[PDB]
Amino acid sequence: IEDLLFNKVTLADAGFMKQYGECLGDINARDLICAQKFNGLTVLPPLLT
Amino acid sequence: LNAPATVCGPKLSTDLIKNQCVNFNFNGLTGTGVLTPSSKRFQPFQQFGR
Repeated sequence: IEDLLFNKVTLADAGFMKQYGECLGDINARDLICAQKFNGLTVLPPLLT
Repeated sequence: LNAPATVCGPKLSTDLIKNQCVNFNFNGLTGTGVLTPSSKRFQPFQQFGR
């Protein structure tokens, strides 16, 4: 039931690490997380996984 | 700083530098950053992109 619950909310982050070379390549895709990270806005991970 | 230009001032040029943070002066547009080859296609009347 927890699997069915976790497959029903689409999380925006899906991992809290975005490397510099990953945003530097694929620059034609206007990714929103790269654009947030290039202007000083970051999301921190929760303490409990 | 909005259009292609053909009347410039007396300033020497420099070779390109890729994949390194530099100061740049493109046609009087100054800044700091890293230059990378692009796959965008520009029309003949276009010079910059935002």
